[PDB]
Amino acid sequence: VLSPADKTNVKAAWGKVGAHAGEYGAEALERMFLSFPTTKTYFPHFDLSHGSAQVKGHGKKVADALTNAVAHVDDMPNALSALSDLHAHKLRVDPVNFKLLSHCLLVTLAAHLPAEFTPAVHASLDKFLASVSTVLTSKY
Amino acid sequence: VLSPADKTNVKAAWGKVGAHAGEYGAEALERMFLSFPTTKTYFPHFDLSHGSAQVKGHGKKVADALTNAVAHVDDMPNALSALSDLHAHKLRVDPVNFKLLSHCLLVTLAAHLPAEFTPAVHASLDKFLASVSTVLTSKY
Amino acid sequence: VHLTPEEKSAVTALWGKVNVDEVGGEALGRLLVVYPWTQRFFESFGDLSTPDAVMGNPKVKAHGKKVLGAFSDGLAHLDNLKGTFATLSELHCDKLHVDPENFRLLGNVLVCVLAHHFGKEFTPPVQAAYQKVVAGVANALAH
Amino acid sequence: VHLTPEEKSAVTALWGKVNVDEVGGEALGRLLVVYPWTQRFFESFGDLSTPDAVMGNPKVKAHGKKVLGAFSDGLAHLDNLKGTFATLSELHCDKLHVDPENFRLLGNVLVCVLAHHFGKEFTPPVQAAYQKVVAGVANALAH
Ligand SMILES: O=N[O-]
Ligand SMILES: O=N[O-]
Repeated sequence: VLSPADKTNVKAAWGKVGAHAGEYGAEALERMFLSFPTTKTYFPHFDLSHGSAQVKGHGKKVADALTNAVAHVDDMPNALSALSDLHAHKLRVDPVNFKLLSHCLLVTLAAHLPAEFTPAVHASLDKFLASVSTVLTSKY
Repeated sequence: VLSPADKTNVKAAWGKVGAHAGEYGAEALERMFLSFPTTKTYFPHFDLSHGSAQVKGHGKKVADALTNAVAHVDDMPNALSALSDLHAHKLRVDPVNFKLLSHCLLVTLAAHLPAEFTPAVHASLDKFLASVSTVLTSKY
Repeated sequence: VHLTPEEKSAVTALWGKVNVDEVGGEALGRLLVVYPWTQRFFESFGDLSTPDAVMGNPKVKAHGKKVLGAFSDGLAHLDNLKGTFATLSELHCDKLHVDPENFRLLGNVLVCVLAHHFGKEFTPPVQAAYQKVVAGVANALAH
Repeated sequence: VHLTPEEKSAVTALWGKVNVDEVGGEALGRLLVVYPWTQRFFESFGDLSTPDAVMGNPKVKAHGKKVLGAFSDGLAHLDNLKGTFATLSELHCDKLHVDPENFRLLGNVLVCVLAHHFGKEFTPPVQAAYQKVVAGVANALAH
């Protein structure tokens, strides 16, 4: 459940990220792979080294999916249906891994938006990421 | 997300529980308090000893709330709104505790429905309890 | 796992009654059914496209035996789980890369299987002692 | 917490730059804001009805100092966290009855606060070393 305040906070913050969306997504992934090495086993076929074009490429897809969910915050289940099907059914992603990636995305934003990452904005983004994660794990 | 199969499984199982609903709720609570003693701190004003009228009384309320959610499985958010408001806002229940109580409710059912608690029914009840828990933690 | 004498009593008494050929396979089987992501570490085991499939699947039962085998060990060495499970730790952690939360899940499924098999005999106090055991075992594996 | 020399290097260098009077209060404050159930162990601290309230609240800042105080300790005794945090364990566990998951949350909030303060300096490798530390500290507290 996202409040009208959360929704504006998340929009604001994504507004501030602007065109760095893809880049921050990639950085979030690298943070995840380094801090939580078990996550890497879902990407055996990626090169996960720093500067990897595949990681960069993937961070852009992840950031686009997040923006699509912000853009349709009121109907995320529908917006994210294909993706939740991919993650639960085909990929078999452990739900715990969503918490880890969510955390790294918050860390990334904190590291890049000193003014924007207030306690209230932190809380709103955490809720948004949790809602996205809920949708993405809803199809088991 | 509950499937048509899950929904019938949960109805079936609750059908089998029948009028023991209250009693099983109380037993689930006792299991929770004994196995996970940190949960007790939310009930400082209850006597939590075996046979406690307050535990019995509370198990009936918990079982009724669950039946109400089964009875309105398709609109749980609305059905459970007052309860999610109580648990998140006033009571400040740690979301982790929902997993613990859900587990004890499954244990209780397993202990009382040998024929009914098949692997498929287990999975369906686990999903139902998780959905209930999601609603009950949705208002932070 | 700091079991009291009565906690040890409850765990031991019930455990002698356990069919070690079947319970392990039931627990592992239920894990893969209830928590489907877990199937990802077991795609080599064959047909897992249904409960009946998973449940009635020989590689599942087979492996469950070992799992339960390992658990019985830990039951003998309650006062030293870290040492007991030192080998298995570096397997699921360093070799298989399984998240620790999943050990907690297996333990809880096991508990549900014990409840299923023993019914009324699996009392709240008996359950509480067994939660201590699976928690200790999960932690030792996580180390 | 088995830190490599480079992990220790990264943790130590950054930590000397930390304002120990403020970061602790920021971390605890953010915990109570982002994860509101946690306010339940702190109802004695006063006005928590808003972020600005929590953030600009003296009992919060005060306590955060100790918390961060305790964390700096663990940073000195990386090779023995269990012994270091033996006293604090039996407090949050036996006296306060806080769930271990909440230690993980505080650690992650701390990490977000470090990222906030250090920006680009809080690199992915630096973050990874700090996750090892907060994990070790959380586990020691859970014991
Ligand atoms: O990395 N998320 O696909
Ligand atoms: O015990 N659930 O209120």
